[PDB]
Amino acid sequence: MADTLLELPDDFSRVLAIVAHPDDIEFGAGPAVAQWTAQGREVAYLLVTRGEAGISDLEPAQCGPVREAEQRKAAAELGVHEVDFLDHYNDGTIEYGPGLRRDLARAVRRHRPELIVTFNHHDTWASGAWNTPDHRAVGLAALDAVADAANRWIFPELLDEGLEPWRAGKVAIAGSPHATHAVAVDDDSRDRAVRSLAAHDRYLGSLSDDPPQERARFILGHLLAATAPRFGGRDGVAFQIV
Amino acid sequence: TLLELPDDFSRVLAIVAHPDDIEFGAGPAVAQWTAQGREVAYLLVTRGEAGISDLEPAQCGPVREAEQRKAAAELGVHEVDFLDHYNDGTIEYGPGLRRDLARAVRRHRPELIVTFNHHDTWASGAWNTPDHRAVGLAALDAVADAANRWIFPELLDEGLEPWRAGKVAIAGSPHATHAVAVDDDSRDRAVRSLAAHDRYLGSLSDDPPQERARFILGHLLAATAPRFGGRDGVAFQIVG
Amino acid sequence: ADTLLELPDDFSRVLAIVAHPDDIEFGAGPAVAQWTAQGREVAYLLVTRGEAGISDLEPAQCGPVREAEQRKAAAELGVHEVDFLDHYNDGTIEYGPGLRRDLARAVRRHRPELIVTFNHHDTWASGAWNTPDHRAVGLAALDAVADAANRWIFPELLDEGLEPWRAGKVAIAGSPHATHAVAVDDDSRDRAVRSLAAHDRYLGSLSDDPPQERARFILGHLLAATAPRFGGRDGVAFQIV
Ligand SMILES: [K+]
Ligand SMILES: [K+]
Ligand SMILES: [K+]
Repeated sequence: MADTLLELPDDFSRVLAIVAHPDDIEFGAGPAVAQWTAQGREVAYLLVTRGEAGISDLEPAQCGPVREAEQRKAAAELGVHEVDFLDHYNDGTIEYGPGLRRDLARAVRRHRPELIVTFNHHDTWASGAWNTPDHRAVGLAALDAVADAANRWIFPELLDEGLEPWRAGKVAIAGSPHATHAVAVDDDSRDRAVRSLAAHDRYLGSLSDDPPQERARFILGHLLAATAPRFGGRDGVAFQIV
Repeated sequence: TLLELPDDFSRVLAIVAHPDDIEFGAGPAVAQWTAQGREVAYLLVTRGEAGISDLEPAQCGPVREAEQRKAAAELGVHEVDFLDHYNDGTIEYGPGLRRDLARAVRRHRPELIVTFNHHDTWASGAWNTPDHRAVGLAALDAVADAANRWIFPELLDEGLEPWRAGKVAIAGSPHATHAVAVDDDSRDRAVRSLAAHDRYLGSLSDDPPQERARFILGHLLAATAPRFGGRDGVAFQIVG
Repeated sequence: ADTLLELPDDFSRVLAIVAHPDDIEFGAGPAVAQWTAQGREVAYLLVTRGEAGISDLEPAQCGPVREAEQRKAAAELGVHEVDFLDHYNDGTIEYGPGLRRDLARAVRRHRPELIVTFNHHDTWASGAWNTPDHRAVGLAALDAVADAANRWIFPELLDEGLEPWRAGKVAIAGSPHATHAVAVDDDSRDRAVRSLAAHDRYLGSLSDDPPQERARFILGHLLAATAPRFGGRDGVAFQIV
């Protein structure tokens, strides 16, 4: 991790966040998303799964629909209107490969993002705990999909689908232990992100008996505060840029 | 500077790709743990049946299974299980391997999992094998899988309740963080354990296997000493 | 950054294993020209024909063009043996036992003392995100050193008449973590420029500068990146394993 984080250059108006599961975006980047949509930038979400194995007391057939509805409400709190879920992937056993790359390249060509946001694909989390193979798989495939989306002859079936090549400008990896850049966040954007994250009610409920609002405030409080020392005292969300 | 591993575990499961991985990377620690009354079991993905140049794998596998079981017995390890249907040299990382590992984790309920180095390079700097990369990665992944009720739901159908192992210790890691001090009786048991891989070590040189074993482990223990307050020991990278 | 060590002169046979045409020329062309000038035997093995690499040519047109370019480029350097694998697809090369086996088969065929690969790390030397083709091929080539040396991994190779072979060393071109270099003289640089420029349609697709100019700039930049960490000598950097 860099000792001085640079400001993320702000030359983009369309953002596509690609993540494995509901909650990845809120934990990793929600306040930045809030800041971006407050400034009039368009943000869409692509989720590979519904996070249907992520609540110990809800079986997957119950949990998926619940978390989908929670993600859609969280999105609406930030003024994100386009939220799409892939089909046919299973929370916890997402496999990296050409199939996933192609499904993500499809989404990149559909949305024509200037910035793509992913979630930490490294072997370890920001904290140093071991990361999951779902995060590793989706982040890797997303990074790889950038060049795939831009190349006419890779996944030629996409052309038949009516989707012409598109080259995204950069990828920003949220929650990386090798963050290089940061996004400064104001108090209103923070408040909004707290509401967004708090909307994952049953999910947070599975991990704490505290009010959803309170856990969310604490969580995003930590995220932002622990950027400041590397960013000249400013609360912000750190990203690794590629 | 390596920290002494904490002593808050009574059951250990070691998960490795092949026979000899444990005896080369972790044997002296295992000996010390079982001497203290801790229960250790081994799970091996393959029988290392491609690892002896003058025995064909059909003959080799059974020879090395027997060598591994004897090595284990020298350290007081009685539970030794081998998976079926993986091939020495071409183990593939994926959910299938993760599931087999999570099964064993749920069966054994280990508080400590021991793995063998999954990094790109050996402790020495040399290029590591895809078997080791695959099994170590899958075992690290399997901790969360074993703990989650909904991942591999077929495990519940088998009567295997979710279980959360507390820590993973990676042996032979070039990024070690902890170590286990080893007394002389434990060093002796570990030498006998490695030497039980008689045909394996006999294929790599003409020295007697126990002499070779004494050399190899003497080196392993001494390499830890400069970073462990001069105590000889086995180094581990701790995950969790 | 450490000073780069001179690569030891202890080999006569080299096998370069890469994903695509141009990998060799971009990563290591001036070293190859230096080796062939010194009478070393160099062979190339290409997993694909880089048939998705030219944005106005569909793979069925681009495959044959790039193969001819790659043979022309090799000839500029006095590389005769250029092998292509079949049934991999440019852009979606999959890492695994099957690729390893194909590579081990080449290693046993050629008996190289030094294997040259292209950067398999997640990032290019520049920090830009590497491709899964490069990650896959480099990784499988590094793994194939042991596979080629082991009688029982891929037992079918024995039946094909390929006895085990242990290569000495792998040198990775274009690595962000280089350790050694090969000094390159003016003659070799000039030959490498001609070799890279032979990728005429490919380079013509990437920028609209004359390919000859473009080749000179790219390879000048390669040689100059190494010089300050190599006693001021122009060279090609490698990570040795
Ligand atoms: K997640
Ligand atoms: K092994
Ligand atoms: K390439």
